Amino acid sequence: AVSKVYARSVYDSRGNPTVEVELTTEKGVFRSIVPSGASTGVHEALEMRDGDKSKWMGKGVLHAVKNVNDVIAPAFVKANIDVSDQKAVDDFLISLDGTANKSKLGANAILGVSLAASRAAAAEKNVPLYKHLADLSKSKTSPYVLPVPFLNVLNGGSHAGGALALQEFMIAPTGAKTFAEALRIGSEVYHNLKSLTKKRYGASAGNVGDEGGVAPNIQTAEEALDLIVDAIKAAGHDGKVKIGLDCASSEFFKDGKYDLDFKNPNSDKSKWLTGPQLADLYHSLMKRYPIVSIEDPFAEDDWEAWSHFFKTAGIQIVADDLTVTNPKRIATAIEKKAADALLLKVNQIGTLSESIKAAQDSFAAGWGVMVSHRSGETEDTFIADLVVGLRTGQIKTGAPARSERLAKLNQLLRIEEELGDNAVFAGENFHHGDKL
Amino acid sequence: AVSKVYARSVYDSRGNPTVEVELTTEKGVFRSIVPSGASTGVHEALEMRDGDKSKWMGKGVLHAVKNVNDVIAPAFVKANIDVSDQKAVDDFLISLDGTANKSKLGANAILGVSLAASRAAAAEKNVPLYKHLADLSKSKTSPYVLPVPFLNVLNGGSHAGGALALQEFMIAPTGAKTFAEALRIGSEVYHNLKSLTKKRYGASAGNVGDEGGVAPNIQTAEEALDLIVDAIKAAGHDGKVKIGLDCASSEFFKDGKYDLDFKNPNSDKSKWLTGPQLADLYHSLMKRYPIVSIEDPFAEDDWEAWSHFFKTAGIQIVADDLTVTNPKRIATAIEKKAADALLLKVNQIGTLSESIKAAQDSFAAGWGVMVSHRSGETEDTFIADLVVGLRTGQIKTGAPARSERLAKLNQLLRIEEELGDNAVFAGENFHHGDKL
Ligand SMILES: [F-]
Ligand SMILES: [F-]
Ligand SMILES: [Mg+2]
Ligand SMILES: [Mg+2]
Repeated sequence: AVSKVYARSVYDSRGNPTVEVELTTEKGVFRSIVPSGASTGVHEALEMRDGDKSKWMGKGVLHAVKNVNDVIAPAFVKANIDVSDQKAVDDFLISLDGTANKSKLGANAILGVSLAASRAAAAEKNVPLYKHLADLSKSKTSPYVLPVPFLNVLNGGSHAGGALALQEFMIAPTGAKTFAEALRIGSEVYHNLKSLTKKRYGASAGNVGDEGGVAPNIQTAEEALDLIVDAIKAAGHDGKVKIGLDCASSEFFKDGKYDLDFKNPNSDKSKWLTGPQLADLYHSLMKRYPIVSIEDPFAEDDWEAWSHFFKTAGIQIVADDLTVTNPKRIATAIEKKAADALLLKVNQIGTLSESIKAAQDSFAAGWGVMVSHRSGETEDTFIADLVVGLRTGQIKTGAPARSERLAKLNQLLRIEEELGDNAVFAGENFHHGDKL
Repeated sequence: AVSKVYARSVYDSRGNPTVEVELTTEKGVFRSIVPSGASTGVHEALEMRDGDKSKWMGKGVLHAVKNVNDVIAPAFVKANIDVSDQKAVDDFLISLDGTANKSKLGANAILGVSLAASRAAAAEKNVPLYKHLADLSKSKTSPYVLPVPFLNVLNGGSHAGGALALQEFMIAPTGAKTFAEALRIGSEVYHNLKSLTKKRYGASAGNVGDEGGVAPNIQTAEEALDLIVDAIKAAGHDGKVKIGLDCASSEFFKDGKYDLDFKNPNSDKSKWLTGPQLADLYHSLMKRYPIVSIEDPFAEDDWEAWSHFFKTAGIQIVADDLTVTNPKRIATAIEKKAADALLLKVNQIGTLSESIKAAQDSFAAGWGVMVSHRSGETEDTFIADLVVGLRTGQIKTGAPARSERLAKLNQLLRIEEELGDNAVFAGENFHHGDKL
């Protein structure tokens, strides 16, 4: 029995405030802190800021805290809802809000009672969260699939100050044979990288980005892709490590052309490329590099470039800004075949239930699902248990640097070690981990 | 009753492995992850690496894990030691090691059973850790003193790739009237800073350092001090925020002269300054800036420059590398009056007990005590409770960025909120917080 829903403000990996919700049942205090991304696409549920320029650069969340303390809080103690009933929690919460983009109470306000309540059911069925999440989503359990961590080693978009356009160059130790091994390879590739970067580029090029990546002032893709290769060789893990891209293309989408130097700035549109020309750029890149995943190649609504691109892909296409963890918009991408992967962001939709629902819909259509963090993360380790919970096999939780990142990976070590023989690493089957 | 001491390897804020110890009593599993610094002075207890170039760049800690699992582990279940008995735990642990710099079992191996056992006593006396720590150290309790967080906003030493020599430029919101307020000011000064830096210096100068600080390629001190001022004005908190320095002078200590460009490199010794000349440098700096704390002005053994400097100080002098959290060496600094502040690093000495002892000895001599983190931190939030526990009033836990930092600050918000009227912020009495 839920006795007291409370919320307080706390800090996120980037120093901005966010919402922490403490749920108290007869079994203890369950907590959950809320992520915050900042690159984001249009169709994402709404995170409500204070807008008060005089406090926390007006990014405060004083209100959203209030939505929880004086509004949601009381309704709930009293609604005497059964926390095992994720759907019933979410549902009360959606209705409370009565809006479609959680703009009434603000998604930051809700996500939080959601997650928190999932931990309180866990404590109650007396099982680890991963198992809870396993139940909620009706996912196999024999083995659990520890995922290939897609580690963002060099950052170049909203994520870091530098001239680099594509936003994320991720390494994937899919060749590894256990989670602890993959994590060991990546750290290695990672460390090698810090060095080739501080060498070719300058002591300063070794400074990180928002997701703990290196932020060399590279310009073109090739230059950074070549940089990852070199450290992949340096490290001695050649063939065991694959690359992944996050073009975050919504961002240099203009006048119907994509600007690779959305910062030149006397950028020659004589250069701005059309959908089909970027289509060739990427093929060029794809044949020359151990590239297996490409996230948001085209902008959040350029459906034509996706479907076209997608048909001759031969690799995993991930929808971030195109589908914003919305069944609504997923439906469109399936129908239109804009892709085959769903980057899942809990805070993009606001409730546990709608997200689990985002994943089912994706799985029934043959898509894979990479569970993600945000540029602005907290010490909360929930994605760790949800990635295992959903049995997808791919998680984007950043570089092996900056602890709002490691807290997730360190959590994954603990699950693996815990499960024993009852867990298998997706490995080369990252893509179809669910039903593996 | 202690039933099973286990250890596993996990990752630190910088991606290197470290030791995680799980202690299990009849009340649950207590955990603790071990910090790791990397700048460090000579006289620090020993952190034992694997030395195996082929795994984790040979920074693995496969052994140290083994010291705990097959050696310390068994002795302990059986020694049936009363975890309320910190001293008895530590003591068994020291003796097990039989060495003076914990070089036999490695300090990373021990710290860990120590901390972990302190959390298991807490769970057992049925009180929050801060209160436990309060007991262990016989410290007042009516009010508790939340400390002024010394936030490292611009980094320039081992901590970050750039030309800057002094290692840390810290802001201190000592004017604030509560912990949550100080934390709010600093975030503000901080954010303002990210901007003046990306402006004057370049998108790249906005990338952080090891402690989440900004790493502009500044050269001189003045330039960076002026940069903090500007954001202090920008932010609108003028007079409410003080500056703190970490010269980390052991590092550019050479031929008996200090090299401000320990990277020039055709550095003119015609420039290398003697103890008394740096003495003037700092006065220059001190009269021109809201400087209240200076950590390691002189190298770890240049006792003469400390005592000399110290006499005309008029401000707080902090011993990091000079005293390496060692009563032994503190004794020397008191006698010799090399200072009046003790940067306390639990991992520098290896046991909870010797650290608490480091603090008493410091307090009895009139010194203050700033509790510190390390360049390589974890999601563990123990320093948070020890800073409150010892009632010192000053903590160095990094910038409001990168969650291995925020996990401590976010923890401090929770204590304040928790204690109610039973807590007071050291404020302007940072220095003598203990007996306030
Ligand atoms: F993303
Ligand atoms: F330090
Ligand atoms: Mg993305
Ligand atoms: Mg220091």
